[PDB]
Amino acid sequence: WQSARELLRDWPSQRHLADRVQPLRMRLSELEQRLNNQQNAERLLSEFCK
Amino acid sequence: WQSARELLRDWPSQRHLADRVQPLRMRLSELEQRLNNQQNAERLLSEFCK
Amino acid sequence: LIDRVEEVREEMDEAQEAARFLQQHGSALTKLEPMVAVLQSDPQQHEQL
Repeated sequence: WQSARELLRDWPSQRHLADRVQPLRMRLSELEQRLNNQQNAERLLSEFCK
Repeated sequence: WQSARELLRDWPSQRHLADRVQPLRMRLSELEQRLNNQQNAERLLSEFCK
Repeated sequence: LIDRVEEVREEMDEAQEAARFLQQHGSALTKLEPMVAVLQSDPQQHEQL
């Protein structure tokens, strides 16, 4: 009974957090471009400074 | 009975998403600063076009 | 042209209202959850039952 109650308490949260996938895909794509530009700037800085 | 069940269905979701206010605050701060930079670049682009 | 600052602000409104409602009725909801089943049985209806 307690495990069934705990499972039915988890189910609401499981659905709401599973819905977070698409918003995070756009965040991942944007953050990936940011890292690319950080590495381009660091590389270009290092080559010019050399 | 049905209204109590519906409340006990919604309340766990309310508790689960209430903690996201701070993650949303930092998300909106970065996103609005990004939109200011987008607006600045659009203005400077449109200014140079002519 | 993402314009998602409005969506994030709607998520904040819903989340701040959820937090405000949690502060307003958390004690009532926690006292209701251990004996919700009683609501299916009303004193006069128990005789008709």
